[PDB]
Amino acid sequence: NENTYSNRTLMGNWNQERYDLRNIVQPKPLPSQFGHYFETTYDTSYNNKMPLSTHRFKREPHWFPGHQPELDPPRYKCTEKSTYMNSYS
Amino acid sequence: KGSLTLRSHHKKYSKPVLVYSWHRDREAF
Amino acid sequence: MREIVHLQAGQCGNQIGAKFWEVISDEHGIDPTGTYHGDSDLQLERINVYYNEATGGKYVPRAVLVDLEPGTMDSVRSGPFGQIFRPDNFVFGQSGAGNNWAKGHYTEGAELVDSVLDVVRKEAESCDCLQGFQLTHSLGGGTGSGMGTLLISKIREEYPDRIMNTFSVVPSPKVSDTVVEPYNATLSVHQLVENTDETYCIDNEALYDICFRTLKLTTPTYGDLNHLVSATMSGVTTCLRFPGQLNADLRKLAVNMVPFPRLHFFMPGFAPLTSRGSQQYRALTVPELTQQMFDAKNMMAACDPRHGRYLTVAAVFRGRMSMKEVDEQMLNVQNKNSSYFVEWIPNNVKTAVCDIPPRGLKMSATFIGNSTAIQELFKRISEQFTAMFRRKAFLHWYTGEGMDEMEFTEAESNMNDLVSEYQQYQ
Amino acid sequence: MREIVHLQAGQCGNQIGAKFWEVISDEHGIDPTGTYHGDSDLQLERINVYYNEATGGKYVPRAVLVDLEPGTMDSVRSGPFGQIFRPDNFVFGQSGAGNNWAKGHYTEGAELVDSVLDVVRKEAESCDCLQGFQLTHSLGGGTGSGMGTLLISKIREEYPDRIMNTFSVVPSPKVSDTVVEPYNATLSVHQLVENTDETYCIDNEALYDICFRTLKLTTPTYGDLNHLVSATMSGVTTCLRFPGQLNADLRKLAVNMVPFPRLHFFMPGFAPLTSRGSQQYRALTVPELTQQMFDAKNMMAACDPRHGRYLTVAAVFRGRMSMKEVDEQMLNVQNKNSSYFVEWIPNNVKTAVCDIPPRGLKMSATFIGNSTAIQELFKRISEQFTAMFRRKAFLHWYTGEGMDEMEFTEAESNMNDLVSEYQQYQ
Amino acid sequence: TFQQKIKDKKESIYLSNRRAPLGKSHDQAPGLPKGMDTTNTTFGTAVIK
Amino acid sequence: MRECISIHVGQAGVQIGNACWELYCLEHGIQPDGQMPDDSFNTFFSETGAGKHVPRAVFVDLEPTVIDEVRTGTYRQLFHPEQLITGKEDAANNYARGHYTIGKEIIDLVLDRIRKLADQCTGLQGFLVFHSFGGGTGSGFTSLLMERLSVDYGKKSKLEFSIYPAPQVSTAVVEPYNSILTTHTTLEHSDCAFMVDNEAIYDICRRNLDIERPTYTNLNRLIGQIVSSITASLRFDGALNVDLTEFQTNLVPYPRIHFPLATYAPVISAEKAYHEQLSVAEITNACFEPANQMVKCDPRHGKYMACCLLYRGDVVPKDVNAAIATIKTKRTIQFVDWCPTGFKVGINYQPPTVVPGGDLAKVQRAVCMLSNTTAIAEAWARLDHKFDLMYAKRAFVHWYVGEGMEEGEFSEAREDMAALEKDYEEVGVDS
Ligand SMILES: Nc1nc2c(ncn2[C@@H]2O[C@H](COP(=O)(O)OP(=O)(O)OP(=O)(O)O)[C@@H](O)[C@H]2O)c(=O)[nH]1
Ligand SMILES: Nc1nc2c(ncn2[C@@H]2O[C@H](COP(=O)(O)OP(=O)(O)O)[C@@H](O)[C@H]2O)c(=O)[nH]1
Ligand SMILES: Nc1nc2c(ncn2[C@@H]2O[C@H](COP(=O)(O)OP(=O)(O)O)[C@@H](O)[C@H]2O)c(=O)[nH]1
Ligand SMILES: [Mg+2]
Repeated sequence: NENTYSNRTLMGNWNQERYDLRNIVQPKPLPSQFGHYFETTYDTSYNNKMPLSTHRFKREPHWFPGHQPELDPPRYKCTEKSTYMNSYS
Repeated sequence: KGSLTLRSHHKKYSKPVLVYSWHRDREAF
Repeated sequence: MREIVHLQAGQCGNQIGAKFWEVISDEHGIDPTGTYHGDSDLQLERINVYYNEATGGKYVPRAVLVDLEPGTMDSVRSGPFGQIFRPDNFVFGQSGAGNNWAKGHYTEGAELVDSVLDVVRKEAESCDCLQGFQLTHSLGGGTGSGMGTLLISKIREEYPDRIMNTFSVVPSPKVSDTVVEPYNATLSVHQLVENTDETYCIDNEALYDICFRTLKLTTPTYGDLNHLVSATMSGVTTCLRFPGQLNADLRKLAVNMVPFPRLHFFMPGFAPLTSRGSQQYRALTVPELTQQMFDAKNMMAACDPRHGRYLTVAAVFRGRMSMKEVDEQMLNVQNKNSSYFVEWIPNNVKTAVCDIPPRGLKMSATFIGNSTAIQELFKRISEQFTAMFRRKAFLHWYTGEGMDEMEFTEAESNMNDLVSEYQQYQ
Repeated sequence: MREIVHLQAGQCGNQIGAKFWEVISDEHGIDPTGTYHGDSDLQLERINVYYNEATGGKYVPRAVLVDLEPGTMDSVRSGPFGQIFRPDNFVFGQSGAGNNWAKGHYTEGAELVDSVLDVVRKEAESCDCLQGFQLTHSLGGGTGSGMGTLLISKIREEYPDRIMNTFSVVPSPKVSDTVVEPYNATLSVHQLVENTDETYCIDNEALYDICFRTLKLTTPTYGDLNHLVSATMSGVTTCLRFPGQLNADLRKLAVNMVPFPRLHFFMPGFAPLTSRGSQQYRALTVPELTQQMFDAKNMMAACDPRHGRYLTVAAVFRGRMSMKEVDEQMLNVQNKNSSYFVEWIPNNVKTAVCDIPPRGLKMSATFIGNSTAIQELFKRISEQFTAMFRRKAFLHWYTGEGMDEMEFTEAESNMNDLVSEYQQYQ
Repeated sequence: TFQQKIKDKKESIYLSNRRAPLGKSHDQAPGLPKGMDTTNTTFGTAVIK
Repeated sequence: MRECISIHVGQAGVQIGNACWELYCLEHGIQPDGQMPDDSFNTFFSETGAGKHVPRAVFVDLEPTVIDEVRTGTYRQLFHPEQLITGKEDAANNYARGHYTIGKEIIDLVLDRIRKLADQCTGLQGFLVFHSFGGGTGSGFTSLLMERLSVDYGKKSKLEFSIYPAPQVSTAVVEPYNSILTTHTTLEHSDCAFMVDNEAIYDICRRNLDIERPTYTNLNRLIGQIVSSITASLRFDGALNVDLTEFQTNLVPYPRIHFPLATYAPVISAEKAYHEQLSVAEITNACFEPANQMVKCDPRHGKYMACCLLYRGDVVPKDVNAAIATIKTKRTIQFVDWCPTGFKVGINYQPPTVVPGGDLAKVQRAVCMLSNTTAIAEAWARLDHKFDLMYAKRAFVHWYVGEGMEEGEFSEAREDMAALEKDYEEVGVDS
């Protein structure tokens, strides 16, 4: 049917697994020696060469298996106030 | 819309602006 | 004030009740230890509905857990939230049913039910005004279906003027995991129909395609499947535990969804689920929630509503949301898809609104619908039952346990009369 | 008392009325907020002609702003005086005409016009005794010329016994900024001549030469050009708003300037404008205003009076003067330029004197002249029309929206006998 | 990469490398005045009102 | 010397009374604490030796979830602890559940405090009732409250403010059942009954207030604005005062004809208010316009019967005179031939107030219209049509007959509404 590889093969649905929280917090190695043989035009012209420090996230609740509220702005994280408490102060 | 429902006719203006019957309206003072 | 006694039977019921009590403990801010760790004060005003207060400022669920093999209660307790379940509430049996409706209903389950009634009646009189009972089990195995249907019959005569709700796990064609499951299904539905008020049909085929094409996962384990159905099990009683604008409890839903005593079968659904790739790119707004709810790929039953007609449907919303837009969307979906709704009754949609969404989310909804198309799965197990019964197969496990063949003809006669009653409204 | 309803359509019309209300507000002493800030008491007498007073002592203009694209009203509302217009006078659609006369007249401008008539009827009835209308637009394309003429054609049967002003922007030979300019202007002037009272031609070529030679400017932007013509726009209704010695409104003009119903095209002019480098050098006196106003370089149209004769001329003066200097001077220029005035009518001059000068000047004069030289624009655009129409170019964009071939021939035929009637007085 | 930088530092003498590097112009700092950043300054005659 | 008692039943009653009593506190300067920071507050706010002013209303509902928000919210110390009665189980969209089984248990608790509050006031005019037709509590519990208040107090007036079920949208399924089975009680045990419709307020808010997405919090502010404009003749001085008895004798010609309609104008936002003059002719023309009417009926299709005008603010009686004199010229507005004088006016000096965070603009003058017309029978006919095709298949009957009533109540309630419609059209036929 289909031969399942690892993540770094771009086979099947690799995009969602890259979007997953694990493959976000995995570190990105620095450019190394013999790296000039692996530069593309897009890499040289439309990209950034600053090293990236890893970001890590807390433990939030989940309500459906695809939920990921870690990558959200700090809004609606707390329990939201009722209509009476919003309007009548 | 909202404001177009309120048509009416005549309008007050004020006391320094003279309109029709401004003479009759100043005279009562 | 208004309390809910949760019932939990079978191996499937135990694996689905751990995740269900995980979500509620998450919803009200309860750690695995037991102490309330929350930030607001509205999470404690309605806490008695699911939790009993005790000394030390802790809360434990008022749920009973029933199974006939100790190999399952040992696993639900070793889970992430197994410490908070009461050690009294586990009631064991020596020999498992073995996917036989006969063992759990006349011989082995007939002895265990005396202790279960003692445990339930002790807890049920400890509250002040009980709202009703909710139950969750599986029809495909004799532990939860052979005994849980008997447990329904025992409680119904004890407490007649209450509401009885169930989340049944109906069988499926391709995920057929038991040879004799047509026997354990039709013998349960024959007794289930007369002694309950609300019934939801959760099927595993619909959960598998949802995780494949809507949420975009590769390995949808049972922890993921139980997490989807526990969203609607918590999303059905939002107005009981939280204030809103249009409060609607279980009985106020069952009045609007049950026009006849034999019409109490629903097809649940959950609105705001979206894959992680298009999570923050979508604009989560109530027309998008309505468009996702009414699609046939969001239902948790293996029935296509395009082949049937919606009798009554209900929608329970969460979060602050303006009611002009939701009322426009209910009116619009009624006017456009006019051929999919019956015409002998107007305004088939029930609207309820709660003002508190779940944590980390701003707007969610739950869909409950009584539809004519649910008769498809009843006919599909009717032809499998009749094909197996006409060859006199697999019956020496049934007639050898104090049973006749008459309750097989009576089960087929009642369920054929049930689907003949569903035929007329389409 | 006497009221003038202002209509404002087109991109050029919207940019020309924003500066028009800027000049009036500075003339009457109105802040951007909307409150009266004036040193004298004479400015508050005739404020009902242009302003509708609202509660709190705020004066809002009785002008309506209509266009098909929302991109210009955003610039108007973000302008310096944009907050004084009422927000419900902003009537606009969602799709532009895109330089097509048939778009703004037959397929897109025919829908918005049902609301435009409703808004202008709300303000035409609220006044006491309406004097007339005043429309500002351009012929450059079908957005403001396709529907500006249609608004004229809809109001004429609604209010037949009134007077209609129209400050139209005519095409020019060198600032031709539209390949289909002869199409959209000829099709408009066909529908414009028979149902209007006074029309003024204001082309960009004369404004460019005035700013570069008379005013000696290096950067004649559109803010500079709009202020030049708005001086004449506000200079034609001085006797309506301020007391004088020879009071003459728009109708007392129109009786004198219009001898025949098809001869109502005028030459605007402003006398006292002078560059800074010669402002101290030039003696500001009424022989200098009279000598300057009759020069061909001061005219607001690209026509030379040296190729035609003068039918009727009018001059409206602003400021405290004696009247016999100009009465001698216009008698003097009539005698010396005898070959340039038609001999079958004597006393071709009209005199209006107002006691209130403009802002920043001791005196002023505004020149309005019906001359025979205006056929040169009509000959120039008819020859461009024949060249484009003989090869049937650009006709699918017009015939594809409900326009027939013979309608263009009627537009050409009415153009040709207009100038055939015009030629016979040479 | 360091050895290739040594190689290109040695190779920078050449007329072809001075006239035409890959995807760029030649060095404009001899042409422009010293100390002027190119992407920040605005070239042309501004108009005066 | 004068007092009014308000009864708010159901979830709609307790939620439209919160915004209504919020406007009462702001009009007399009552902070949510319950004190001061003229003796016009004595009709609504009682007195205490410490200076505290407590209201004179009762809040009845079977849902404790919405009552408890009054306990939790800002107005906890102001509202009386016992004046707001709490149930245990909701009626669950059932007329039978709210009337026969549950409603008999809490009627004695409510009627005890009704008697206590009625003995507080020396002079009482009557009762104002805020409830909803389609609710289980607002229909089932009210149907016994009115039939027991009528025998406890004989000739006291009974004004009603009912949330009418909408022609197109609704939040319920058995709303045609709950609407029909309560009109038998309210036809005989009520004096006058105004109707408001939810989605009619939705379109007024969209096309006049220019708010795109309204919520019940501002619908209750509009309804609370109408009630304050009705009673403002009692509270404040004016050129001529109108009583609760005065317009209730001027709006009904017959005991069966006691259904007028409400209309409020001007309704506009803060940005649009300052650009046009709001004269008396400006605001009395909007009330006569069918677009501004807040019940989904067209008076153009119907015929006018009687009208009541309630003016507040800087209003002169002369320009009022020219307003009706202009209206009577128009043939678009049609009157019945037996009522040539169908106008009663009322004048109040005090302009309406505005709330912080509200939507309405600070307006100098306003008018409230209470018009009785025949066009309501258009809304009646389209509701019993929905009732009849529902009842033909005997839907939802076992929910009602299993709780204690019989099946003959459906037949007689439909027979009364058929005869009520026959009475409306016979009145509408001229000679
Ligand atoms: N205008 C307005 N209507 C409301 C409001 N709250 C509830 N309603 C109306 O009430 C109807 C539903 O009945 P509810 O009042 O909410 O509930 P109930 O009266 O307690 O009846 P049950 O549901 O059986 O308990 C809806 O159709 C609304 O029209 C409100 O705040 N404003
Ligand atoms: N969705 C879901 N299905 C389950 C779960 N656990 C068991 N099942 C289903 O239940 C069926 C077996 O039921 P069984 O354990 O024999 O029932 P019992 O004998 O009454 O305990 C299998 O076909 C499974 O698909 C669960 O956690 N989630
Ligand atoms: N004097 C002046 N002319 C303007 C201004 N804006 C645009 N125009 C003229 O409008 C002409 C183009 O007309 P156009 O906008 O296409 O007409 P429309 O499409 O109907 O709105 C050009 O020739 C400009 O000279 C302005 O601010 N002042
Ligand atoms: Mg209720």
